Amino acid sequence: DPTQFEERHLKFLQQLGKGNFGSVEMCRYDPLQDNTGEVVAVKKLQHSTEEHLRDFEREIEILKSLQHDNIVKYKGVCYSRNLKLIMEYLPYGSLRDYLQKHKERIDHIKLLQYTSQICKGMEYLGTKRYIHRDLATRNILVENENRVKIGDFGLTKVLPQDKEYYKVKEPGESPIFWYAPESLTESKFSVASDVWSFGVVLYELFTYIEKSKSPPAEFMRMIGNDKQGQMIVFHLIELLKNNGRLPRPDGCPDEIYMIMTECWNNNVNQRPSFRDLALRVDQIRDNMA
Ligand SMILES: Cc1ccc(Cl)cc1-n1cc(-c2ncnn3cccc23)cc1C(N)=O
Repeated sequence: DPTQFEERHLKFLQQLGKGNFGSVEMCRYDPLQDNTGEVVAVKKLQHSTEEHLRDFEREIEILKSLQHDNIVKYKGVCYSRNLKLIMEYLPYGSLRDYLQKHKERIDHIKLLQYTSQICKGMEYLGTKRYIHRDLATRNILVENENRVKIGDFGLTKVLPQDKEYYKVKEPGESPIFWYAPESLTESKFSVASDVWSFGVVLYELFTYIEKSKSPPAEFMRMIGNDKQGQMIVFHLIELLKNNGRLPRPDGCPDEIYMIMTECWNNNVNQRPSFRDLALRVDQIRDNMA
């Protein structure tokens, strides 16, 4: 049974990233002990407390239920009752790191390949009634020059059967610079708040991840760098409610700026669908090709 991985055969190779309650490591699954076994990504909990183990086991079922070209591939689990999630290893790292390293050597046509792929993983995700909540280029991974995948689901929620939003009553980690207004004010997440975050990803891509231009740097400038802690969220809400928005990235095509701004609509119902976004991005790619 290949989806059962023995703990004692997973050899630590390298640390890949950490956040909040988890980390991901590159490991070799080497049960022949001759360094020839498969290299894999392993997610585990940093503080494997009871409540986090239950959240993480639901995160694992989330990922196992997803099969899509632009979602990272589940391989299995490792039981010791601590839990390691086993995934394919994607060797070009996170899209945030990748773009920052190759920056303009990646051209507009390539950025839109990535954008289309991202959009299509999200659209698929939404057909299972999952809300990602953390869509940002740091959570997208690069398989090779032609393929990116959504690569972490640690904040992902499942919508209630009878509701189109999930309200998070005691928020933990919150990437508030990527959040829709309603998510800031009422902690409500929906496909439409994922679409809002996707306009932020498009922004990230077209700024080539220039740090002085990142969403946190730009929003902090607009509300004033003196704002701190919970005042950031107060002033960010006021800013967004008054149409303050991230700027058009330098050299961004018009049609691409129009899409970000349409994803950043205050009116939830006026944000585009991921299905229409993929249609539109692939049209733009076609026009450019
Ligand atoms: C995206 C992400 C979010 C949270 C955590 Cl703890 C790790 C990651 N992560 C996952 C990876 C990763 N790299 C390569 N293959 N792979 C498969 C699944 C996750 C990965 C890299 C990182 C990272 N933080 O840089």
